[PDB]
Amino acid sequence: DSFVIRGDEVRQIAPGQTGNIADYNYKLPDDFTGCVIAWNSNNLDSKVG
Amino acid sequence: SALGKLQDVVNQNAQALNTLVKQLSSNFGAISSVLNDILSRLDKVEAEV
Repeated sequence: DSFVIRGDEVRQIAPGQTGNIADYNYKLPDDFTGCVIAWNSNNLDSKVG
Repeated sequence: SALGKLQDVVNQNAQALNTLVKQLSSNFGAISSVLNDILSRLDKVEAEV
């Protein structure tokens, strides 16, 4: 599964979390077996103004 | 005072049941002994521990 979020919301991409990303965008199950991989992409996904 | 053998059988059972109920008040190292209190203070993965 792939998407973009702000750095402070990366903590919500984990089992049993709450907050606007975990609640309204992407919810993981509590028994999640898997890996969560993230990296800062401000050199590509970001623009002046 | 002659019936001490029978009265002590009542006393030992009352003392054992009160001890079993009093142990509901103990923390066993948890944040609180009130089970709904844990579920208010903490989110799912921390509350489960």
